[PDB]
Amino acid sequence: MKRRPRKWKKKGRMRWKWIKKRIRRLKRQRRKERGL
Amino acid sequence: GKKAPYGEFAGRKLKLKRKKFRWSDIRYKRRVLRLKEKSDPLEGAPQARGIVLEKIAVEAKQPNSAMRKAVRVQLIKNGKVVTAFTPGDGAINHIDEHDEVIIEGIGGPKGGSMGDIPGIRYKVVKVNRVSLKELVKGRKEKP
Amino acid sequence: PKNLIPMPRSRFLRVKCIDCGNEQIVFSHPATPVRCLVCGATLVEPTGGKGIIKAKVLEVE
Amino acid sequence: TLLDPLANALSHITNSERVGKKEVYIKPASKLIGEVLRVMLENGYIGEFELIDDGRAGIYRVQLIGKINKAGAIKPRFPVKARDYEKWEKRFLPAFEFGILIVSTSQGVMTHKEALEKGIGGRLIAYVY
Amino acid sequence: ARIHARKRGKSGSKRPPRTAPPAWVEYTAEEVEALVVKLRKEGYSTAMIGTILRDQYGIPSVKLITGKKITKILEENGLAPEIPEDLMFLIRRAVNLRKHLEQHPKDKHSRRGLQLIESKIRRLVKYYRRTGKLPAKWRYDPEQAKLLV
RNA sequence: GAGCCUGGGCUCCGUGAGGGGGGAGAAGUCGUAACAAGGUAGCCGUAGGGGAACCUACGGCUCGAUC
RNA sequence: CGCUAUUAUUGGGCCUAAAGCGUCCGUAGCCGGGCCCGUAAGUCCCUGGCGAAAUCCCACGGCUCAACCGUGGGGCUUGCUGGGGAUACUGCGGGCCUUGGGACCGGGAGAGGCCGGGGGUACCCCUGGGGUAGGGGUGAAAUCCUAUAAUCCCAGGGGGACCGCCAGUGGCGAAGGCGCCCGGCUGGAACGGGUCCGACGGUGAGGGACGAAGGCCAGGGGAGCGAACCGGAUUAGAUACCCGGGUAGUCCUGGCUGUAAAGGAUGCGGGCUAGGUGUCGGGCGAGCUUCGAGCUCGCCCGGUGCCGGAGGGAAGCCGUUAAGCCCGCCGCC
Ligand SMILES: [Zn+2]
Repeated sequence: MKRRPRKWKKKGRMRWKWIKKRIRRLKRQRRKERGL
Repeated sequence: GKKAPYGEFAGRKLKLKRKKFRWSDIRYKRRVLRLKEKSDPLEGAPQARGIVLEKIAVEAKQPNSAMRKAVRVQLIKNGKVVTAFTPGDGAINHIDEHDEVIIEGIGGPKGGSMGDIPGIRYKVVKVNRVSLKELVKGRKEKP
Repeated sequence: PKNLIPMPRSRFLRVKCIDCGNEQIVFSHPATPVRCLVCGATLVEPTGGKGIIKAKVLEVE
Repeated sequence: TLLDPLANALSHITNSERVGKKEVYIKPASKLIGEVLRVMLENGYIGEFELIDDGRAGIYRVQLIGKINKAGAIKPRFPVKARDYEKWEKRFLPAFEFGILIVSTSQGVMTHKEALEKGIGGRLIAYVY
Repeated sequence: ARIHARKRGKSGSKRPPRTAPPAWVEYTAEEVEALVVKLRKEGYSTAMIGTILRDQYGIPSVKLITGKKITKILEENGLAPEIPEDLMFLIRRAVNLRKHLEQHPKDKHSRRGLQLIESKIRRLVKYYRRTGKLPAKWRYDPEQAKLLV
């Protein structure tokens, strides 16, 4: 992906790596549901 | 380093550079692609007319405490339903359902929500062809 | 005045062959082996830098 | 790489003046550079420039006297008529007669005052003050 | 040497500003050329000819004792090289390198040197086309170039 | 050569069982991941696992404290 | 519209605030060293024919002044075109040069890469000899190994990965990254150079080649470590930290994936603006010598570090290895 380093800073946020893990799981669910 | 292109025959690359980095400012994009005129329920107008359906109250944001009086309004151009704030002390009692009412912008940053009631972009101006300022001061009556 | 015009640090030499007594002009920073043009002995042997003179130096031009 | 020796010369002059030097050596010489130095001498910004000869090109040796604030080359070399000089004056100089625009005409390199007196235009190459 | 590696090296020659041959040279313009041709027929190149004349025979700046250069001296006679020397040397280097890369496939650090040599080659080809020392459509092919060395 | 019918292409709009995540909103449940060596230093990338913040492994960075 | 130098030709910014491609080679295009001769396309001057009127600026005059109207003089009409003249700059054409770049010779440096062979300890398993009850492991313990003789000591055999100290603040490489020894093939840089060619150059949209770890495909191998998994503890709980075991994987061959704090968080080339002190390579000159490819001191060139004055910056800090003043190109906000 494009990554903005601003997001790595941990004030007010959960850790970016785990957010990246969450984003891919949602993408796989959406993509499977359509049937590709 | 030094700014490019600065040559004497580099006339069109400069134009391209400008035309490319001028799509990053929303003021040009939203005017050339006509997005406001597309998502606007007023069809690009300063005022509009509608009919009242429901009288309601909204909470003021923090750290303020108050109820702001509003009404739902179904427009006559397009049939879209919006929300409008009733200004003045007691302006909600001079209103009723099925009354026709004229709607202006409320006044705010970027033609938007003003002060401590977000979610409301519009304001009532006239009730059945009479003005709220007069109805609230006590100088005219609602027919 | 200042060091504006670069001048070469290498000089040409006039030397005399210790075998046959021939006299000959050579370079002092050779990249090839230098030999006598009569008997064929070695006069200067090359190095990375200044060559090592195996003869007698008569003059420095 | 090396594109314009005139700009290099003029910037070297500005820096050496700003720091307080007496003499200045300009390695890649030309004829434009000589003509520009000639104009600057006539107007009184330098002293006693001479050409030295090595086998590559010329070198120029210049003396400074403390009468320079700024100096530089104008890029791109704009064409200019005998009717639009005040614009570039206001753009490159701080007062109405303060410094010299150096112009290249079909009659030689000159100052814009001379060019205007003769009634001609040309191309802009440098400014000094 | 800056073209690829980008280093600011300075290990060249420092010639003096001379306008006429010195007065301690022994040989003369008519023997200088004979020596040039002798060395050529022995089999050396232009640079080695110059180097030898400078070291052994004491002859600086052949173009001072003669108003013409070595390659002109050779093209006047029948000893001019058809493909110029730089191009030839580079092509030889590339041919040997390909020979060895066909047997060491996974070196992978000398292939880059090969690419750089070919880039040099193409630069020089584009130069020589404009000036006329090669036909206007000469190309470089490794299989055809095997047959030039 | 209109109109009518038929098929195709491009394009705009409305709607639909069910499901997906986003943003706001007085006060709720479970934990306590980050800021101090934040109590296992933190964070990048890849992969696997877990109610959830998160945890581990390989390679890196210091934007890491003590001697 | 302006405010807004928040779209920046005039006139912005990219170490830390938004922002340099992971790094290289190159097509179009843009930018391009010095002298001489020519042409006169761009450019400059003078003049002829056109660019309706209203609208815009100025003065005078008529409606009371004005707004308005009229006479005249100028501009606007982003320009087109017919001729004459000039040649500094640019372009085109033809000769010359050596300063930038490239080629070549010489003696040296270096974990640059590939191939083949020979080794060093350590670890694990097995077999034999000796010996008797605990060993390991922790904050404390227990799961586990052990009387079918363990841990421990000795003699032998086998196997797979790695190359310690020396080792550096060090070196080579475009970057990723590269440390046993000998031999072969191969790439590039610096120094020295009255050697050769003679501007052959810079950057590079689109395109291409390389590219840690992990992951995938196909085939082999498999000591130690060890995601997942299973057990013991700790805890209010513990899907974890701690302990004992363990699969893929880590290794070789041949291919795909093309990513990272891929970071100097600092794009590449060129000229200029005080120096000091270390270290690496090469060269020169003096002194020592055990005569050593050796030691010390000084100078020139190139690499790599630490301080620092003017100067710069919001500051931290940078400071001739600029985050300073100039000439350029591409990417980005
Ligand atoms: Zn002899």
